[PDB]
Amino acid sequence: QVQLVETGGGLVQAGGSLRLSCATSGTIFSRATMAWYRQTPGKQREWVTTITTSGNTNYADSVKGRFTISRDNAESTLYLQMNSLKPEDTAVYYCNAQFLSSRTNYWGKGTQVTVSSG
Amino acid sequence: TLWCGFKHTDACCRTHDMCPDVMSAGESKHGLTNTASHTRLSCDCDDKFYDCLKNSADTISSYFVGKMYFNLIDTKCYKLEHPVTGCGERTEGRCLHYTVDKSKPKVYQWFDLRKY
Amino acid sequence: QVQLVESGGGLVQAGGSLRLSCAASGRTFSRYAMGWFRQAPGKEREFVSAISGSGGFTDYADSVKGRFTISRDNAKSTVYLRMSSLKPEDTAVYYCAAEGSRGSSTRLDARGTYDYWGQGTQVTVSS
Ligand SMILES: [Cl-]
Repeated sequence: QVQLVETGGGLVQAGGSLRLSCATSGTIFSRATMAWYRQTPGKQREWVTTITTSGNTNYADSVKGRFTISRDNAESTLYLQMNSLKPEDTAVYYCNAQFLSSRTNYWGKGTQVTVSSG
Repeated sequence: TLWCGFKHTDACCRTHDMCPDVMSAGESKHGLTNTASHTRLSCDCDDKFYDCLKNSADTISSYFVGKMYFNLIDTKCYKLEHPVTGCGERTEGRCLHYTVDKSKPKVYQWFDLRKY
Repeated sequence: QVQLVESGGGLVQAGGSLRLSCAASGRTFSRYAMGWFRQAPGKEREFVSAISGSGGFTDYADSVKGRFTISRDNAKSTVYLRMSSLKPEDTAVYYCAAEGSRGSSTRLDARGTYDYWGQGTQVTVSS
């Protein structure tokens, strides 16, 4: 089966940084279009960033210049580097693997990120 | 198959999966936002996929894949085009041919896929 | 593998009329839009008229509306351009064009909609 396991969430102070990791079944990874979504408290799941199989990227306006998506096909791992975190970034973050021709989506159960203001 | 979820049809899906310009569900790009629950692609990728399946020698697999992808309700692609003004012909719930205001600058817009 | 064969051009006096035809082989004719384009000496090629596979939708350049009529006969795999009240400015090579295989909606007056082109037929209108 397919398994998407997010890690790296936690508590951080505003202005700090976190790096999320999503390890996948290596069977599929280099073939998948990958993305991160997030669910802020009391809201629906929203798109954050996409990375194609060639490594080209796009970002939501609210995270441009602060977040970086990357993929390491050799490690079957998707990353999200989150810099300059703000309390509005508090959310459950989910990794998403997409197969374009079959329109298949796989999802991780998500990792909590809490950004305190102090 | 490995790329569509035996060889010629599989290669059509491979190339399609490497489309350079895709927009995930809920993603904003090019001044658009994909409100569907799955990824949409540039029309040129969907066009080349359609033609590749139609010309594939593995005709039975290509028929299943093409029907599945293209004949799903509400399927769309995006591309840069002059502002769309209407549909000149619709059949089976899909726009075959559209018209534009050729005098205004091109902008990214959404277009119906064709039935397979 | 498709081939387009045009005919019906010639040298006509201004005010006169001609009928161009273009027969297309190699695929199911009725599935594809057909168009006419023209290129006058020293000018860019320009759209003249087009018709959908079913015949239900037609489009014309502004400079030929009301004078030219496009039609098609899917049983003969042929598209026609009836050209009336011809003007000297209609002098050009006229090219038939056949819509390419596409997976999305297409615009009939865009040259990029068409993947197959005839060698053309010369229409000369003298005054
Ligand atoms: Cl779609």
